[PDB]
Amino acid sequence: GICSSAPTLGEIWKRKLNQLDAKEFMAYRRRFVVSRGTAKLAWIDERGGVELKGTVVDLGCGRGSWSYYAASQPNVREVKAYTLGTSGHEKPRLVETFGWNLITFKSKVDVTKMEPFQADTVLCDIGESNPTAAVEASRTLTVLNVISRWLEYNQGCGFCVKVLNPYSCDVLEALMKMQARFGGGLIRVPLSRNSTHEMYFVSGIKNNIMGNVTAVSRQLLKRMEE
Repeated sequence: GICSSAPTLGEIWKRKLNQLDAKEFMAYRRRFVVSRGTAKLAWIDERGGVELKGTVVDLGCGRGSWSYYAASQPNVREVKAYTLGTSGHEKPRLVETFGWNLITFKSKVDVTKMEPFQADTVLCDIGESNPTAAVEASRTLTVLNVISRWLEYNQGCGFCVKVLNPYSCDVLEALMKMQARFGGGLIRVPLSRNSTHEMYFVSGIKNNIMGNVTAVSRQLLKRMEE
């Protein structure tokens, strides 16, 4: 059922991606593809994928693009942003914005160990691409398990969460369980490069997760022959 087709197609996409040489990879990744991070959240926002409101938590905020964006939105009251920011990782970048005083950045935080607290909107763009899909899958599952406790703690909240590898069988199963508990759906942002299969688990759109994952694999494969 759930794992009959999607893991196969995604793994073909990954193995074919990994066979592209430097010039091929550069040409492919941009083919028909529409800061990159701000633009992605903005696109999801404008399509109704997440109601940005109340207290917004940004888990793994990095340089803070999503936090700055959320803090500029009219129904947002506060942004609490957390990131690792230690050696090797992105740390919050300070900019002069009218939303400046709505944001609190906290560095040296392991968000996998933070207890959940009140949030009207849960945002998380965590997931570092890796050539091994299994590595990406365990990263994706870690993010989803973390996000589950926030969505359970905050019944009815909005959310927009990156799913780095959405075609792995264990990820699909975790996603079906989450859609069952918390509703929502899984969307592809057209600004995403063809070199990532990243999709976003969002509160404001209801859809067929498996069908969308497979449609994305088939589109990314098609673009690779074009």
